[PDB]
Amino acid sequence: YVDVGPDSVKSACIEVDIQQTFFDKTWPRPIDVSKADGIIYPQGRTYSNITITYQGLFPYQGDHGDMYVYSAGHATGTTP
Amino acid sequence: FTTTNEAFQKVQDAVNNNAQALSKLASELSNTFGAISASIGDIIQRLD
Amino acid sequence: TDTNSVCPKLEFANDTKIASQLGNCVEYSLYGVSGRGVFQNCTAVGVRQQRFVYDAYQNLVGYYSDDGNYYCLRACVSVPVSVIYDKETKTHATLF
Amino acid sequence: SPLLSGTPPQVYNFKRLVFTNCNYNLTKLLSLFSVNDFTCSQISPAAIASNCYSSLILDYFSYPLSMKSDLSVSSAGPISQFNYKQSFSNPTCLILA
Amino acid sequence: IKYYSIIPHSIRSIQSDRKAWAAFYVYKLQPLTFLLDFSVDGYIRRAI
Repeated sequence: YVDVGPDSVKSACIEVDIQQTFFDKTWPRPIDVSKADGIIYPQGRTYSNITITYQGLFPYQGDHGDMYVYSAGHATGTTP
Repeated sequence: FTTTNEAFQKVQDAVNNNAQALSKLASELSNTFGAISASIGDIIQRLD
Repeated sequence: TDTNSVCPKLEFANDTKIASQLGNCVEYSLYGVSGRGVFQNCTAVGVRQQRFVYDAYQNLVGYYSDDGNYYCLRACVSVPVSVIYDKETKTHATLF
Repeated sequence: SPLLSGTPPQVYNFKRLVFTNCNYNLTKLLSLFSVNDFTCSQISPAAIASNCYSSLILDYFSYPLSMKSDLSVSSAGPISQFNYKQSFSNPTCLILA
Repeated sequence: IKYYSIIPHSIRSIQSDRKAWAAFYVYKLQPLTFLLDFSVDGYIRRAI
């Protein structure tokens, strides 16, 4: 078993506030196949100056996807 | 002689038909008929 | 089906390396790709990180060596042979 | 190194070693031990030493020479039936050393 | 792996100085046949 070092000394942990409405901002970014967004290169081999049909895991064209935002914690000048 | 000219297109089509017949033989060698590898040597080394 | 990651350990003394074997039909066993081909030097083509370079027909056309020189790869080419024969004179000639 | 260190487990409790992307020298491992019996199915025993695959699975256990017949896919013996089974579809090489 | 979740991250910045953080978009992967165009460099500039 690998060791990550000592666990946190304090049993008590920081409070969090859940406000989905604050994070509910619409910024759509649909996948564009024309710019090859989210295309995984074939790991098996490289191809040069050729156009080919390849079967692989790929995102749907025009897919907006799921958007997640990270925000600063509530603070009062010196202490969050 | 241009893409619009029908006679010029017919000359190109005859060249294309000859090229297609040659292309089929080359493509079939790459194609594998129900075998682990297209190369005969590669199957011999990996199989009893 | 297309990728064979685990391959037998093999050792190259020095002479058995792509360098100095260019222009010669040779059997090649590079990173588990086994074939008979002629090696040449061409301008680097394809992604360097993927050493194997394949055409639209899935035939290896290029390789990136440990030395860092891209090498053109072609299959060894056979010499076509035809025979000219006359039945009356029983004479024969070979056109290569 | 795990194969060459410690005590091998029983056939039912066989440990599994899986190698996906490494160069393998089967002859060097074979040289350290003495191989009384070598058998392979769906591929030549000589062929297994020098060929490439997507993955290699090795199972190491202590099995006596006397009951070698019992441990076979064809054999209906209890050790093959309950203790250990090797998949028929993928080529399998069995070595007793 | 049958399930995944996103772990929320909060930056304890001073109230006076804060930095906006770029949103990240997650797109599911499905087996698909894609026409891929490869450049001389070998990167896929465009796909269909």
